[PDB]
Amino acid sequence: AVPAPNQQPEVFCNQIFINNEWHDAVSRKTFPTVNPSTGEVICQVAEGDKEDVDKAVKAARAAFQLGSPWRRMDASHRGRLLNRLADLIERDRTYLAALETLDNGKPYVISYLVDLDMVLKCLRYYAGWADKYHGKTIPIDGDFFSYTRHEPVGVCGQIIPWNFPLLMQAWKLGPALATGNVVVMKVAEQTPLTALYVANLIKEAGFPPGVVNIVPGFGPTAGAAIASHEDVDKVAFTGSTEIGRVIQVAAGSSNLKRVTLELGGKSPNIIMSDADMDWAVEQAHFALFFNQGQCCCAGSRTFVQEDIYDEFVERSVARAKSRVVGNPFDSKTEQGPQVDETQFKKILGYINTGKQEGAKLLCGGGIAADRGYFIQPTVFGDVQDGMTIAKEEIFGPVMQILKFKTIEEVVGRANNSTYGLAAAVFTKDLDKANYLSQALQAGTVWVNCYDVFGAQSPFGGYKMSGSGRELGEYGLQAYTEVKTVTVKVPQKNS
Amino acid sequence: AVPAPNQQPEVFCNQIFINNEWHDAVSRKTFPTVNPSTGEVICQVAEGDKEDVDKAVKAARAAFQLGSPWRRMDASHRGRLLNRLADLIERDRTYLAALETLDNGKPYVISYLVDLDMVLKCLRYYAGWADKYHGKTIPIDGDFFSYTRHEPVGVCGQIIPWNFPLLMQAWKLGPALATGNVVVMKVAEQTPLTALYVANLIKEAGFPPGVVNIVPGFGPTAGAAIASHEDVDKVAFTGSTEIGRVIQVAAGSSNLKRVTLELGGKSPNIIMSDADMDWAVEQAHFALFFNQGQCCCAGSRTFVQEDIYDEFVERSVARAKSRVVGNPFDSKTEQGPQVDETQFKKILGYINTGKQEGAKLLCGGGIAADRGYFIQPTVFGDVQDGMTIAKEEIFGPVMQILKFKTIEEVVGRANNSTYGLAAAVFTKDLDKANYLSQALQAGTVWVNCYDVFGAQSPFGGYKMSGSGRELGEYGLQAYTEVKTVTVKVPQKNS
Amino acid sequence: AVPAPNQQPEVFCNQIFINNEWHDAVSRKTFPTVNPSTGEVICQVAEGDKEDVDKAVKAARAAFQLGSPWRRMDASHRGRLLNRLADLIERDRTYLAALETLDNGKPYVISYLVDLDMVLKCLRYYAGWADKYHGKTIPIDGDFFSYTRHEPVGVCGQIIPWNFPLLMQAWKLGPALATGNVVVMKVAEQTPLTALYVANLIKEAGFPPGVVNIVPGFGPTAGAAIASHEDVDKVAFTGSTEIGRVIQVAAGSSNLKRVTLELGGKSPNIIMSDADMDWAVEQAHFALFFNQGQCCCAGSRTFVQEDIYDEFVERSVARAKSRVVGNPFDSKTEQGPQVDETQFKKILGYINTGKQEGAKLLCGGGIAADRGYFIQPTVFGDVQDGMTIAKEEIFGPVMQILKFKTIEEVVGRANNSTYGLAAAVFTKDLDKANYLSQALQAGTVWVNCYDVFGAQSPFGGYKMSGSGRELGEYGLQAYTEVKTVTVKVPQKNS
Amino acid sequence: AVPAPNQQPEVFCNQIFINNEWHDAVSRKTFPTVNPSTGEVICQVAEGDKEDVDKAVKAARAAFQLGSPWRRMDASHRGRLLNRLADLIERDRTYLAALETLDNGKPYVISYLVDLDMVLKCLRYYAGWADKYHGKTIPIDGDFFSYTRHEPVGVCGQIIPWNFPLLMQAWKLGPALATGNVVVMKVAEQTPLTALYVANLIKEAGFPPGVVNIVPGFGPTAGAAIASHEDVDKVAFTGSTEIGRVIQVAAGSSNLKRVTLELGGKSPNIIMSDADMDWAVEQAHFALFFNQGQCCCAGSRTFVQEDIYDEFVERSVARAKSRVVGNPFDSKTEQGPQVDETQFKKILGYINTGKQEGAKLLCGGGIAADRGYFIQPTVFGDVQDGMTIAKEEIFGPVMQILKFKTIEEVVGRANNSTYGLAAAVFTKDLDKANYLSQALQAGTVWVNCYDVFGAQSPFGGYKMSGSGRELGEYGLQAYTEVKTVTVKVPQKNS
Ligand code: NA
Ligand code: NA
Ligand code: NA
Repeated sequence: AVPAPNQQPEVFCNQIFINNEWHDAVSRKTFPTVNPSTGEVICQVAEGDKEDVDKAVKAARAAFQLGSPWRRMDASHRGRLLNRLADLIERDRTYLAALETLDNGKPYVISYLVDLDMVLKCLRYYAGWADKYHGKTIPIDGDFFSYTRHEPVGVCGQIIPWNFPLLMQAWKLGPALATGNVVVMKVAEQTPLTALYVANLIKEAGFPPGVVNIVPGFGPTAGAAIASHEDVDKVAFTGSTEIGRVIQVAAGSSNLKRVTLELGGKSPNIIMSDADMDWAVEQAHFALFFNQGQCCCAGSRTFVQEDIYDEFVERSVARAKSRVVGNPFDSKTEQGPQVDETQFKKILGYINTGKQEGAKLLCGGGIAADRGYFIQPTVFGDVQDGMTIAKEEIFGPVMQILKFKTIEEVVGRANNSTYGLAAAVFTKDLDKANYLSQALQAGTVWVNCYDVFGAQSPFGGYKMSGSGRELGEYGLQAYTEVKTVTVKVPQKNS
Repeated sequence: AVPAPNQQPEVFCNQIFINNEWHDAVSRKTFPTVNPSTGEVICQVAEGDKEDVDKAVKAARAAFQLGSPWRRMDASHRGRLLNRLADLIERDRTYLAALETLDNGKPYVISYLVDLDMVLKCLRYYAGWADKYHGKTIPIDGDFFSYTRHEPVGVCGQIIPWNFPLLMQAWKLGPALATGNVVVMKVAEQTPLTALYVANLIKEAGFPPGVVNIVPGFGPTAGAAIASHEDVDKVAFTGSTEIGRVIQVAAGSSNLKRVTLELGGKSPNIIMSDADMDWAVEQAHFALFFNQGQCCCAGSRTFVQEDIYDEFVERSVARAKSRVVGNPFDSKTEQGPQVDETQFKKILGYINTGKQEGAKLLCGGGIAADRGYFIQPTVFGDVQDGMTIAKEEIFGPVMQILKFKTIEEVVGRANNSTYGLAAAVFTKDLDKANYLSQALQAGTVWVNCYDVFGAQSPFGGYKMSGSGRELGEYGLQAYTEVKTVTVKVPQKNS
Repeated sequence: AVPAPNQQPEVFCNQIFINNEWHDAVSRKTFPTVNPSTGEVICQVAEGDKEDVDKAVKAARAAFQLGSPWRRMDASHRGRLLNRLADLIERDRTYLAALETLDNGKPYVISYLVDLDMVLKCLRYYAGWADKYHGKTIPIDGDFFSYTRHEPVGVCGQIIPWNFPLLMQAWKLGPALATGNVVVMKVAEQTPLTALYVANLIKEAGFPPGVVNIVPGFGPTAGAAIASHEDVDKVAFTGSTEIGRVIQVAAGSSNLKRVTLELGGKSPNIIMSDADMDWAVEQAHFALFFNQGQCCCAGSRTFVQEDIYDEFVERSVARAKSRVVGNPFDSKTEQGPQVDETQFKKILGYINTGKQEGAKLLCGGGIAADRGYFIQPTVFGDVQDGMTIAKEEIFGPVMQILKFKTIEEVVGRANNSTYGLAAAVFTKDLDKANYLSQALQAGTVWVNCYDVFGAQSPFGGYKMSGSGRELGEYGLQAYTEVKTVTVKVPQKNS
Repeated sequence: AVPAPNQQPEVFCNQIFINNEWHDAVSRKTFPTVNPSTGEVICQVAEGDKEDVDKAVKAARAAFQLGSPWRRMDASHRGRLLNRLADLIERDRTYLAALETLDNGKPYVISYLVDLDMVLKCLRYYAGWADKYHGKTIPIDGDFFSYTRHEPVGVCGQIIPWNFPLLMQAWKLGPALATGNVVVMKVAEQTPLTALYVANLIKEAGFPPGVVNIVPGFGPTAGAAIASHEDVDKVAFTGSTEIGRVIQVAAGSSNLKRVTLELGGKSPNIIMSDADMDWAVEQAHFALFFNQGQCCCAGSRTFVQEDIYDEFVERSVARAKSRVVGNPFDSKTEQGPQVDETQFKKILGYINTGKQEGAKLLCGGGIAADRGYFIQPTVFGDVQDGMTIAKEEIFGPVMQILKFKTIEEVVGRANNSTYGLAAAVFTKDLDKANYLSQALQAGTVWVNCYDVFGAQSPFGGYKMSGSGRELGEYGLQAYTEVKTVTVKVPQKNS
């Protein structure tokens, strides 16, 4: 069941959120957000900058003072508030899914059944951690009692991208709030609207003022101001590898804030000759084309063993040609537009690059519609490792298929990347599966599946794909500051 | 390489060990221990009874008093003492290997390369845990600081069997001493000698008196005295399922001491049609015949898929016929005698029942020598689930081969047992391996291997094969008593 | 802040609950449950016996079959169901609190603000554990991949007492359900009604049939049938130390089911001369008198340092003389009746013994009303260690005050008990608090507080006060069966 | 007992250590290391630069290749190698203690009994972790088996300071080697010799070539080359806050390597009026003066409650005047020289600054010898928060005493610092201890003690004092890269 969408949802929230209230930018500036299916302006949104970030950081710091409501609140009650926020997002699920589709472009059926479902599951998962992330009592040498407190890291700056706007918001707020931190969040200028509506729900859930503050605006202004802020304790950034470097340098040049990064990839999807062909073709299609190709972990190097290459490619081209591109509010649509004009042009540039460098264009390759930013599902065959389209993240509906012979060969080729976000293996053989999952240098390895995210299992990069992990128990580590307390006692005994 | 044995090692320790000193039994009684290869008496051993156990418990209780050297010792220093014990065992490795073979019957090459290596690894593993099994600091509601102390459970009665005398001693002492407990250990009357020599090494290593006390004697006397003792806090028993019942009843009927049990099995070893045949045949042979068949977790129901049954049986019979039975000090010997007359007779009884009930005797079936408790490697084919030899633990060199058709069928048959210690699956297929390891109701499931013990991984029974786990971090749980301390504080903050 | 009670709440559920349906007993027998405030029968309740337990166990076993809805359910969804159950209990809170008071006797204000609050908090806490109790991946020696699965123990028999009927139900259901077990629960004949209403809510919440079955009935019949059942995998019993023995013997005598026990106490509450006097007096009052004295962990030996003894006693008597005993539906009432006539007589017997043995009766000592089971708050002074009232659990409103001189003396006297459920220390001094919390042989030590329970912190006995722990992460341990899977791999690498 | 030192120990190792071999610098340059007790050159040491770092990184990367001896080694065997290294250090303890004193200046008795004891304890502690840092099996939604592998982060650059040369080496090597990483270590130019001798012992112990590589040289050359290297996966730096910034920027500007930092402090030691005076005076002296004042966590703001100020100061000055400064090989010597002329001058600079800004010079204040870098124990009274000597890390034998009135005052003044490495509280009151340990913003809070390091408890800074933790289980986190493996299965069951 998917409820019929409101195809022109009303916008209620379009300002800066600080201390549970809505503010214009100090400059009074606004910027337009565009509906990528039509190329039309949806509305204007407050354009936050350094001075607005400063206000937000001050508010968050005040909310974090010893003795404040948020610091004194029982950990279990932090869990109750996360569960209440999830209930309110569920109340407003049909609205939020439609607004997500309007601002981002992804199909409404997918916003509804996938993104919003995952948001609810992420928040509810982290609600349960709030009162369970224990410190330790430690049997130190000597006449002492030693223990650790797991305290919050403090004021957390969180910068999120446009590809999964609500889900990325949840992946950040869940662990940070479960562990009693306070947040200054910068949302993507391409997709600010759904995160701002969720701020209304944060207020309605009962979170104290200043615990979550959201500043819409641009990267070099608002994002940079968070990264360089002298009173932000920790930054978590999801976005390009290039900007990740900018964030880590900003941290080191300012106050030595702690940093985690979730960046791009060029993830390999390895199809052994003993794979289930029908399932491997469908899953390789999903692995690449999911979310208009705008997935950090997209399976954008599809390695296929030579004895099954021709058949796999024939089936993959047929499936790409059948993929329905169109109005994301139409239930038949499998692929909406790309998020914006900038991305649209970049993907057209990468398609031309693949043609220029001699990849075999097997289908697509062009613009799919007049209005908006729609690109045909595009498949390149006989891709070679030295090709730019085999090295660089394209972030669009452009599939690369490579041929290989041996399992030893494919490990080396899959690992010969400065990225390392994810990888997958399709095989029926126990030993091939264990060989490859061990050898692949990637933060997640899927076996006979792809893009299986669970709030319970961590996700993040090796190499230039990131540092730190999100989701799972691991997602709490970056949000905790550990204090050892070591007390002299009269006589220690076991 | 294996250093040459002394085939007639001198015995230095044959008394009751209490407070790091050697005692005759109060009664002055002694019992003989016999070399099963010859049937001849090795020496007399002090025959401990209730009054000797009471002496040992009082010594243990004194060593456990708050403020004692053992209670005040740094946890890291307990680790140092376990490491020193291991080094002394390593120094005396050839002696202990030869003594183990003399008293138990197992081949000297195996005592040396397997049993003594596993002992060293177990003690060294647990030495590492001594100062790492942390309690918790807990974010309880209200204005409180709450934490747990992991304290020792106290005076631990440990009753160990004769099949792996040194290794079982180490599996019990490692976790108990790492966590700061004190021990009263009852060793098997068939194989008391190696454990008593290790007590001498415990003294040499510098453990405080009373921390380990060892009482040789019989079960209905010394074992029962431990199980019913009013000042023993915890009992751990490895032995038959039948005597396990006696232990749990004695705990309930005395002081509600905590109980863990490692009991018998009738473990299924499932060979799918896609298994590597050479490896599956060799591993199924090992699985059944290891240690003269005297292993809790022996793979004593070998289920073989019907398409490979005839070949598997032919190869298995050839391998059993080649198995060399002989003097356990001869380097060529694969199989020594059974441990004693009682076992010898029980096994010959089971072989008779297998013949009577219409299982197909394919090789062996009788005594293997005119002196010593030696039994021919015996294989029965066409075994059916209702046969005595398919249901009861035989604990000797008697293999059962059963035919099956489907994966669903074999799960039901494998699980239709009141035992659940171990199981194994041989297959190349990822999904079959995952299906079966999930579905089998056993404490350990091996995939494409058997009898792979590691000090790092827990072991123990489902159903009537026992309760609790030994080895790994889990092996510490039963040796810990948890104390919560909850302290009023002026104002709790995150 | 308390809604007015319905003082004559209607009873909707009074039968056996199996497969989400209501059943008469096979015998068609019923038993009365009485309102202890009046001595009058509230209603009849189905009298479950062995045959009813057998129906319940079969239903639970079917629900636990591999591939069943409950076995296949996502762990996170078990959490959702526990949260839904909590929401339903919250919807029905005013009703449940009144029904609890009617059947048990405790003041409605306390049923509402304490028992129901704790129930909600326990279930919501364990909802969060459902998808977080991870097994391990383990770096075993050799070319292997080794891991553990945390599986459910299976069919869990749960026997709960009458003192906190709803809370004890929650303490048992929360961890068992979080970990995917199925339950056969026997509730106390004195207080069956609220647990049966909760069963209706379990159905309403969506739990699959057979996952929770409740058999009301007597101990020697229904409870013994559970303890001895050949297809119950685990039993958890809360009640007297005497019946705890019977349970452990039944487990040993039947199928070696796993056992945990929460039993009685005679917990010491130690007041040092440097304690805050007013806080100590009020907390010592609470420690003993809470819940009509019907608390496992009641502070029933109040040790008071000699320098403050007279003042402490004078203040303690003033408070006992002014504690209001009355209709539990009246908001002024601090103390309701005892649960039944048996307990009423037993407590009066203990008061008689206290006087005969030479303790100083300082107030109370007799019946408090002409109908219902009301006893005057009673304080004995100059109590000595060897007196019956200093040794045996009274379980009523009878306070023992003992004088001591030194901290070393009081440790020894406090620990000279076969009980060890809880203890407390009142002092301003850091070293005295740490000295005593370490030295006291009790499962919970409170410092400057008493009866502080939190779902996050474990609770249970040393010595003959029980084995195992409830609440916290520890509360999951007894509901988990650990399986090791060890898989041959081509080549293990770090 | 302390063995007689060789007061002029010979030097055997003074080159670059790569692949278990000794190399001159590619440039053939050497630099002098000086004995700070005399100002004289001990020997020349190879002057490693970028080319030498590149050689060491390539060696480490090769040793880390899948299938290498170090990658394939059992985790338990990594533990055995750490234990062997510890045994070799213990063999050579008298030598290494004297060499440490020669090159660093600290008293031989302290090198022997404190530094070397702690080195052995750190290595032995981490040996025990090698096979115990488990990944997880995770109950993800859907028909999947999901688990994590804890893999090594890879090639680890480790840059260590001169204050505790051997102990800082052990703090770095223990966790890195326990978890399977490989190391390129840069040692301080002031104190390279003991670390290079330990490299000989690493070879002797049997670590594969390339697993530990050590490059002596300068910071702007060798250190920077490590921080900026494109194939170093992780850097750990201990040193000044200033250079920490440099390291973090290099990581961001190069390859996004993971960073941890242990930086300086200005740690507050708070003496409440109810402290034990004699203990507080002795411990405040140790807190400041230990190791010639050259300790990251030195108690360099001694806050003393006004009611005990005059007495505490009188006793502190008497203790400082009694402190014996001299030849660190003489058994009576409590304080040796400062490490080098640069530090000697900088500390004298701060003393002058203190006198000029109006702190009261109570004793000391100048040079203590005319040869070698010896400074008188110096105590300033009536210090105020805004003074340079109250704000900047002096890293010498210069004590600051500040007066305060209230507990809220002292918390706020202690926390008004951009440092937060450590703090201490001296009080007999339970509530004051708990109030302060919670409220102080520091990575370690000691109560009634100071400088209590245990390999079991983590250490690290808040704020500008660092990020990440060393020691304990926490010290392994920065050395682990987490991989999630998520496998499709036929039917997931609990
Ligand atoms: Na948009
Ligand atoms: Na024998
Ligand atoms: Na030097």
